[PDB]
Amino acid sequence: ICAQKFKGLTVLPPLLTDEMIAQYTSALLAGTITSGWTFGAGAALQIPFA
Amino acid sequence: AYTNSFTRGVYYPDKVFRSSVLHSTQDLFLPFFSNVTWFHVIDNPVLPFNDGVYFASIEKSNIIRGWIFGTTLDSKTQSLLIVNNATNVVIKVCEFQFCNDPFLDNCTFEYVSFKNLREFVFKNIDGYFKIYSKHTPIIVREPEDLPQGFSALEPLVDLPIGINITRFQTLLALHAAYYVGYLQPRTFLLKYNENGTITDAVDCALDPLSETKCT
Amino acid sequence: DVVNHNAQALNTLVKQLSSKFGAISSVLNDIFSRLDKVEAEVQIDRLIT
Amino acid sequence: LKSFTVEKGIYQTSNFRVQPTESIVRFPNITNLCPFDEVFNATRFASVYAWNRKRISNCVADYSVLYNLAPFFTFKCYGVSPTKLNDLCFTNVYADSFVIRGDEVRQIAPGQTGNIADYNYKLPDDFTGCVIAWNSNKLDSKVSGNYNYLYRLFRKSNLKPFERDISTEIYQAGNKPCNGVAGFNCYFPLRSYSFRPTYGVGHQPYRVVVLSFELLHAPATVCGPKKSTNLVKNKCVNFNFNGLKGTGVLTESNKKFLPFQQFGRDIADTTDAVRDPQTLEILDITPCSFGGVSVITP
Amino acid sequence: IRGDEVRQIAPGQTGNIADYNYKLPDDFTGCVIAWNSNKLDSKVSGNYNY
Ligand SMILES: *[C@@H]1O[C@H](CO)[C@@H](O[C@@H]2O[C@H](CO)[C@@H](O)[C@H](O)[C@H]2NC(C)=O)[C@H](O)[C@H]1NC(C)=O
Ligand SMILES: *[C@@H]1O[C@H](CO)[C@@H](O)[C@H](O)[C@H]1NC(C)=O
Ligand SMILES: *[C@@H]1O[C@H](CO)[C@@H](O)[C@H](O)[C@H]1NC(C)=O
Ligand SMILES: *[C@@H]1O[C@H](CO)[C@@H](O)[C@H](O)[C@H]1NC(C)=O
Ligand SMILES: *[C@@H]1O[C@H](CO)[C@@H](O)[C@H](O)[C@H]1NC(C)=O
Ligand SMILES: *[C@@H]1O[C@H](CO)[C@@H](O)[C@H](O)[C@H]1NC(C)=O
Repeated sequence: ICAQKFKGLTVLPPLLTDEMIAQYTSALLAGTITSGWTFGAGAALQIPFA
Repeated sequence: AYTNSFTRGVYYPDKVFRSSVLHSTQDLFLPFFSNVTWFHVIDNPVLPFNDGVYFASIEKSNIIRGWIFGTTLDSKTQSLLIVNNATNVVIKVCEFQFCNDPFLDNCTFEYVSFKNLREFVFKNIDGYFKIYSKHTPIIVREPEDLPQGFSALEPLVDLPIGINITRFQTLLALHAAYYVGYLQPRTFLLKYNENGTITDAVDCALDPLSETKCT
Repeated sequence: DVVNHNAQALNTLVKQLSSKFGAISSVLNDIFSRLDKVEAEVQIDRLIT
Repeated sequence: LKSFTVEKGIYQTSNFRVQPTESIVRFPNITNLCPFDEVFNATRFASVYAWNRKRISNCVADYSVLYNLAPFFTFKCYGVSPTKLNDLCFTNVYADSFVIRGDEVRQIAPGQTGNIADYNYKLPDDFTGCVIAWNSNKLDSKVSGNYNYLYRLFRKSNLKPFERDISTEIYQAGNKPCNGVAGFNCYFPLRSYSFRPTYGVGHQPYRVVVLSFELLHAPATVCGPKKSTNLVKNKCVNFNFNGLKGTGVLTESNKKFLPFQQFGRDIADTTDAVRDPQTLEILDITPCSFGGVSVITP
Repeated sequence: IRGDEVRQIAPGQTGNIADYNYKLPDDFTGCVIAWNSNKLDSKVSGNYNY
């Protein structure tokens, strides 16, 4: 990495970090479990999982 | 008498420090598992030089003192003579045979400067005689066969003699065995470690597995 | 493979500098120190291209 | 952006680089002027098969004296530039000083073909050096010819480069055996041109000196006249190590160099570690500090 | 010009002539014409005017 860094070759960091990606996936999975298909169409509507 | 060459014949092709790298080179190397001639000191026949000689000597009393090179070797043309008497190294290009010493065996350039295994590579390229040397303490139970292992030969001597050399002959101390192998133009893959020492080499012209390794 | 395709490409792009591209050397400081500018531009145009 | 109005966002601009502060020149401390007088200003120049290879090492080769030398004029060079010849360091220099016919002076060059270039003195194709010639008709040409210089017009094979052949035995020019007896198709090999001042300018004798350099990754013994400065570490400086120029930071390193090794190379085959020629110390070369610059604007 | 120093009359050249009395630029676009002086300048027992 340092040998290619000395040659003008660099790597920019991503805008979204892994914590923010995990927060997105946690929000999606929590909304899916607690509301089903409703939070993809509008406001999340609670419903029992059975 | 013949025996196996094993993985010997690896020398540094350049004087550049490289560390932790697989470097591919193309030079006159000794091929892996080639078939080296074995002589035992009782025996110094005249041998052809080809394009290079790997000379290995297993000794403890230093019976071999040097070599004589040349084409005709009968005071008709140039003849390189290298003698070491454990004090000074004498390198001459004199045409005279001069086979007189305490031990039984024009000058345009003169240069004065079983527990032991001495490995040498002699090659004559573009009028330059290159001598590569290595010495190691190894104890072997039988000197009938060449010892198995890997060794790197550091460059020692470069001479601008410019002499056509086709035959050579070793010299003995009289009042211990040696092996002769011939070099071939080969592509090699050398592994420079953290120390910069060539710890392993792959001959690209040995088998399809090593050809795949080189590609 | 997404990791390796970028790592191998960067390693190859580093390894392209050792190519001479028909010039006498791959070191531009060596070319400038060992030649005049008139043929040094000719030797260095190949490396640049 | 090549515009006078700039929209909002982040725009990448030109990079920043730390410029060098000082300049370091470091050469080995050889203080002996090089004996070019023994090669050029010699009273007698040897023959072709008197292959006198003068070895030059541990010199300070000032080429201005050779350039302003009275007899020798032509200064042809292959591989190096003559104006740069006072700025480089060579491991060893080899000089060959002969007298040759002026017709075959053009044969003293790589890739040439002729009697001289085949059987007398052949240069390799990768020859990096210089050829110097003077029309020696005023001195090396005598009345009724000078027979000290010998030429072998016929031989078994061409010579390999930088080799000599002083054998005086009779070569069988024809297919018939000769048995060491001179005669038809059994001529003496070493003939002569017998240079005279009355000859034509093409056939006049010429004193030629060929200087062959050795530009390797080896310790240097011959160096041009240049004054070495002090060593500055841990600072972005320009440097000149034995004719190797660069710009960077020289740091102390723990690299275990072999005693025959001088320079170190990385994966990209650039110089990464050098050996200081005065005091045997290993120095790592790091490029100076840099990076990208971005402009965040509304 | 001294005949050995005539070869300095070119861009990018060093020597006494180019360093101390007459230097050509590196962007030079023109012509150089050389003719042997012989009897015109070099005379018996030398000429001191150069
Ligand atoms: C170096 O010596 C060898 C040995 O004599 C030369 O090989 C001979 O070359 C001639 C010329 O064609 C042949 O007729 C012979 O058959 C070759 N072999 C022998 C054993 O004589 C070789 O040419 C020499 N090389 C140089 C550059 O002089
Ligand atoms: C070497 O050659 C001999 C024949 O002279 C043969 O018997 C022997 O097997 C060969 N050894 C190798 C390793 O090829
Ligand atoms: C070895 O040879 C050199 C050169 O001939 C000579 O000076 C020296 O005395 C010799 N040493 C012995 C121990 O014979
Ligand atoms: C030594 O070289 C010269 C070269 O001119 C030659 O005449 C002489 O015969 C050579 N010596 C011997 C013993 O052959
Ligand atoms: C060489 O190897 C030894 C042990 O393997 C190590 O201590 C030393 O630092 C190495 N030299 C280098 C990396 O220059
Ligand atoms: C000259 O170089 C030698 C080589 O090691 C060194 O020991 C010595 O100190 C140097 N002398 C000066 C004055 O730099």
